[PDB]
Amino acid sequence: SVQTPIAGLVELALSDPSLQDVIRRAADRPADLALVGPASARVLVAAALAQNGPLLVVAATGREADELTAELRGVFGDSVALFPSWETLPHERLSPGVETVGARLMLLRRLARPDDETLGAPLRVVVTTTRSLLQPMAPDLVDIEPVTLSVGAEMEFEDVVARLVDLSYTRVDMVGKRG
Amino acid sequence: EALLPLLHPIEPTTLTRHLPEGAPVLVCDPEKVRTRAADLIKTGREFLEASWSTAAVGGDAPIDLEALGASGFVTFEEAREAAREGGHPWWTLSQLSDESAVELDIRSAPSARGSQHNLEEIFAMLRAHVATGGYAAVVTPGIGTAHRVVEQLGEADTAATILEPGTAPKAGVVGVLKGPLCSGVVLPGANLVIITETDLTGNRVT
Amino acid sequence: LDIRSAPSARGSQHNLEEIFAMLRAHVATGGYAAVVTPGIGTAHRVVEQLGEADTAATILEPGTAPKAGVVGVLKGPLCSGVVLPGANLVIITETDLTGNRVT
Amino acid sequence: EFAVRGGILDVFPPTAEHPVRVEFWGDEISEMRAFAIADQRSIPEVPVQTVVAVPCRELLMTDDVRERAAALAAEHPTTENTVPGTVPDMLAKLAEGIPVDGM
Amino acid sequence: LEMSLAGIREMSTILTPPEERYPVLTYVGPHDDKQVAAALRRELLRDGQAFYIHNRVRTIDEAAARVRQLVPEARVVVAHGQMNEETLEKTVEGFWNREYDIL
Amino acid sequence: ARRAVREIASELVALYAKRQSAPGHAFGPDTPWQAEMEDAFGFTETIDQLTAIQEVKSDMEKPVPMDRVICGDVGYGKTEIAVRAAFKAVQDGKQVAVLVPTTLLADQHLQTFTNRMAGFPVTVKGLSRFTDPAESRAVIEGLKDGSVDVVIGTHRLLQTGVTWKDLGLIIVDEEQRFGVEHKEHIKSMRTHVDVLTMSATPIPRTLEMSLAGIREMSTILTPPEERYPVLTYVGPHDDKQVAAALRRELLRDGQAFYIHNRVRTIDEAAARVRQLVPEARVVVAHGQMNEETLEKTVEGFWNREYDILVCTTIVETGLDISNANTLIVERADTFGLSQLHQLRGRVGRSRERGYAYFLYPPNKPLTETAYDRLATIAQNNELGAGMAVAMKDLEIRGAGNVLGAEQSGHVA
Ligand SMILES: Nc1ncnc2c1ncn2[C@@H]1O[C@H](COP(=O)(O)OP(=O)(O)O)[C@@H](O)[C@H]1O
Repeated sequence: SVQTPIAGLVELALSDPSLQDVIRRAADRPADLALVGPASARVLVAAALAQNGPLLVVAATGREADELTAELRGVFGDSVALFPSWETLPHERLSPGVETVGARLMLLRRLARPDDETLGAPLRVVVTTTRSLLQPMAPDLVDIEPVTLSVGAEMEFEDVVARLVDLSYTRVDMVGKRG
Repeated sequence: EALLPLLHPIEPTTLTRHLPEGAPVLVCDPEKVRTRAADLIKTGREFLEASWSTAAVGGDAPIDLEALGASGFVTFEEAREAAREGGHPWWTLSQLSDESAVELDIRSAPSARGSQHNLEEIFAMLRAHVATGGYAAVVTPGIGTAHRVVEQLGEADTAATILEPGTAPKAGVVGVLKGPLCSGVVLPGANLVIITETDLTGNRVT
Repeated sequence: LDIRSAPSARGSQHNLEEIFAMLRAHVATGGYAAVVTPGIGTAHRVVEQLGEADTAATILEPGTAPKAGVVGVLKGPLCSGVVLPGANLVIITETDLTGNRVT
Repeated sequence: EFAVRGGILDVFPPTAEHPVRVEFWGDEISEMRAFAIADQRSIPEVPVQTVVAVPCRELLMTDDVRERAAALAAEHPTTENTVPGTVPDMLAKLAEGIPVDGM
Repeated sequence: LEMSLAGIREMSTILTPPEERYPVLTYVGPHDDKQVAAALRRELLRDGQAFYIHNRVRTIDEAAARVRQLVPEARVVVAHGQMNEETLEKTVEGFWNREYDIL
Repeated sequence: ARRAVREIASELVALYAKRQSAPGHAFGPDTPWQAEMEDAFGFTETIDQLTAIQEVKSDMEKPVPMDRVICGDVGYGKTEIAVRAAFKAVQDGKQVAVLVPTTLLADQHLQTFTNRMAGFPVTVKGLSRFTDPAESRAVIEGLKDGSVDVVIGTHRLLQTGVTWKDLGLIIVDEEQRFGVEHKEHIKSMRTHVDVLTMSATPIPRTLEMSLAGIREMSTILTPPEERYPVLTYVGPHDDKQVAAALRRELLRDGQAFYIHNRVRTIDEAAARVRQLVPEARVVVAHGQMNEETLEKTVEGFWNREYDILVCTTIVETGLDISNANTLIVERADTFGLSQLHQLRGRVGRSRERGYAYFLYPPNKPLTETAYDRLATIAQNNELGAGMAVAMKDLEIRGAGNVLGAEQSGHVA
């Protein structure tokens, strides 16, 4: 397809019997599975495990998460997504980027509701960094109901503006930035 | 949010809980992930003690830094234990070799960085590979950059076809493709050889 | 000059097997292959590795030239190897195979 | 370094592996043998050929350098309370002819 | 002015970013030494550098001294207008070549 | 005194006899892997080292539990004997431990044990002060199941909560620096299992053959590679010379010891160092810090995070930073001959040439004994002027580390 340009090439790469051996070994869910290979093989091995179902992939730094995330976008499209890391520390007196927070909560809701097509395709590979892997989070964040806006929906206006106000949306007289 | 364990006191949960049940966790380069993780714990420690020091907070009772330790970074061992206790296997992929490891039959593509003789040796490597009947493919993130590689392939005793997106190469001809790939891969088990233009010019074009 | 540097297997044993494979192909053609190891007690180890990689190896007599058709493990002072295709010669150092410098 | 004893001169040239002891008789060397630093006893299994004791500093201690070391030594005399590492001591010992550090 | 002076001079304007460049996170508040130390160390953790601005030129050296007291692992240097261009330009050449850590 | 020494000899010979009649599983000859591990050595074994390995292997093979010392200078290669003996004990199925006084040595010996014993199914693990309590409480301490074949650890291995499963060999390094309680602990372990100690301080040979029956000690005097002497400069404290020397040592990406024993002013002293070399990462270290901060700072200096370490003599003499090969002794007149020699020895051990700067203050007239002393070390000489006279002092505390008595009352 047009979204995944190198899907067939990764299919041909997965014809290799060692990757197939990784499929067979990962099928019965072993406790320990240690794999050794070059860096360029990451996208392959990930795409290997994705053959058995969804999975999380933790890269070292954020740059590796972006690189591998794009490489996996070349094979899965919108099915693979990235869980970005905070720009600040959990107890630093600075809020992280509104776009990073939005991507985090949006990915968490996409994981919670894979069938909701308005959020995107169901998730296959979720790539992140060590930061977002370790840094915990409140479990009630996915329950926060977002504001769904579609042409033709029946919503009263004051409920919409009040709901956005409750979602930490800054009310201005002229939209310039996100949030 | 820095005051979240004191404003919204709910026992936090890790990221691995939100994953679908049974979804494995693949940690790439586990040692760099480990050391870096330690560095995050040290840094968050420092920012917690600094931004919320009783000398700088205020006049009455302090903020109970131990209470704010809950949302702090979770150590590597605890993240592995919670991920395993949630039904998510903790699998690793390292670059350093190990005797007790499933060493994949996968090797990196030859990078001709800083050598046009090695570059012609890469074109000729693809030439000998496709003369044997092997699968060769060139992944180029640039839109239209694949055509120049095609011309140089038909020019240097090779066959190049702009493979349509989402397709695998056929034997005998090199299949130049557009897509996102940083470094190439050589798989002799699948008779496949994938070269990126990063390997040809030594340039990362994300 | 028509001289190319040696392939340095970083330590990933697939690169090691690949290097021993290109040595096997070079000596199958008829070219000269030499593995120079400055360390004492590491030449026999390279002979064993080549035997596991199915390659004919020989610890060369000090001062000789590698015989055509057999890889010659040699004990001599070298840092990094050199590939001379004009002389049909491939010299690979122990340093390139193990990533360590013997002083 | 070198040590002087009755009819026996011990000397350690800067280029020789083992220090050499030479036995003089009259006006010519009677014997030569290399010894060990530890026990100060001779090593007979090391054959000693002609040894060439080259200088140990990149200079020669002539009378002219003592003269100029006395002209320069005239200024900054500091006759009393000579500091160890200063230049009155250095130039004073150069006028006295003995080699010193930093010369 | 771009439209009025278009007859004698042509002007292009690049308003579109090259990629997704993010707005910096700005924190205003009281000068806390521990916060500055933690921030500079965080910038040092990615092998980055930091600009420390101190306009008072008579205390800029003392300011850099206090900064090094806050973070000993930082390589801090000063650069101001009272310096001659020859020293300042070399200081900048060092700060660009990662010879220092905090300017 | 003659009545005060036999009390010591009693404990000595009683330990030798309790060791002689004790039941301990001897160690068989070297297995096939031992040859490959010994030949994976990067360098070349030395004759004193080969004889030492033969003696250590034989004492392990003899039914009497081993109690042997290894005497040699810092930079002569006894740690290789440690790793080879530990490997030999592993091949017979017995897990081993290595006891170090400071955590830095636990990390250094940990990395050497990793590199020398890599490629074999041998999990090495260490328990320092900075090992997180998760891995510590779980992996390291919980390794009474044969999970660890060799553990490098600090004094935390001597608390009550520890327990071993078939402890086969104990390796002690710098036994003098341990605490008294820890010392009696290790001596309590001596009778039950094989021990093997390493020492950088020499002993008088008269004591070596005087106490040869109770405790065998092997000496290494063959240098593994010619460690050329450091270049010493005695002189007045000039800032330009200090800065120039520090920048030269920084050129080869090296590190330097700056010594300012007056703790009260050490901070200010370091500041003045930063006045001379602004691009230098300068840190302080002294015994008044709690060990949790001090060992972290010294760790940062060993991990090349800092370039110049201002410290006191207590801290400097006891570190093995191979990358540090330049020494600055401010107020060199205040130090004794022995202390100056110890300070100097801690630099210039690796393949790099070391430099030392003994500086006296120029604002006050130097004393007569400082003039004489500084003159002895000035012309660098191994003669009987004092290098040997102050070498005996280096052997006094060595004897104190060998025998149980510390009191110098009967000696004086
Ligand atoms: N035979 C040798 N030749 C040269 N260097 C050696 C030799 N053996 C060990 N070394 C080096 O010297 C150090 C060995 O000594 P070390 O392990 O520090 O213990 P010690 O200093 O007590 O002997 C190591 O850093 C090692 O790299």
